[PDB]
Amino acid sequence: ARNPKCPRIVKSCHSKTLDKYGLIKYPLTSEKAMKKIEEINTLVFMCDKRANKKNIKKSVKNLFGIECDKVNVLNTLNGDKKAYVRLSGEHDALEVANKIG
RNA sequence: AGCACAGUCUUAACGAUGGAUGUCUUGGUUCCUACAGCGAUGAAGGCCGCAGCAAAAUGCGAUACGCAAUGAAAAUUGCAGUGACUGAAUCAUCAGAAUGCUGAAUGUAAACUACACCAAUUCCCUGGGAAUAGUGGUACUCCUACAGAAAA
Ligand SMILES: [Mg+2]
Ligand SMILES: [Mg+2]
Ligand SMILES: [Mg+2]
Ligand SMILES: [Mg+2]
Ligand SMILES: [Mg+2]
Ligand SMILES: [Mg+2]
Ligand SMILES: [Mg+2]
Ligand SMILES: [Mg+2]
Ligand SMILES: [Mg+2]
Repeated sequence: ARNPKCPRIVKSCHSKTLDKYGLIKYPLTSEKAMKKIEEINTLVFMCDKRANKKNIKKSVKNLFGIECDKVNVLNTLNGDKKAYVRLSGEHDALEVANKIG
């Protein structure tokens, strides 16, 4: 195995990878997204292209205290991802929507 | 209220169409003078992004029409905003910090954001306390050391 006298390259700056901010941008408030809130218990978010399904689940949980059981994804033509997030039964989508806007 | 035949051709006066002429020039062209390469510490070129409202060109790189520092030094604007009674609003300089995916492109591939193996990795206080599937390495040829094994 390698036993260098010293590493070739050493970084010392703050991390450059995407964290929870920059991985979720903002909720989408179109007239199709407002309908999902009441009769489907679903919220819609716009996300960075490089996000996974698991990434979005974790980031939404850490940002808004949201428990979810299903995420669906689609890449749009403006360079963004759209996420349809089903909220678990204990959560009511209306109160979560009111808590943030 | 009345009087000129119509067409065709000629000449004056006033207009239409068109963009010559004259004047202008932050642009070309030639000559003279000085200096001179960049790259595995990742170049030239290509793609993708960045502004409160933002298409092109110009400028920048997840700190993204700009940060820090140094010299000047009150304004900058379409609206909204931001600034002193001078590290602040703006201009210049530019040495610190930062610098996406690629490309000789170098783990294996490529009208794929496809697939491997090895080491888990990165922070904060001063041995604790946290976070994260995230980070780095692995082409070919060659030189100097070294390591053991093999033949003789
Ligand atoms: Mg699909
Ligand atoms: Mg006649
Ligand atoms: Mg040379
Ligand atoms: Mg590029
Ligand atoms: Mg000072
Ligand atoms: Mg100053
Ligand atoms: Mg490769
Ligand atoms: Mg194929
Ligand atoms: Mg060869």
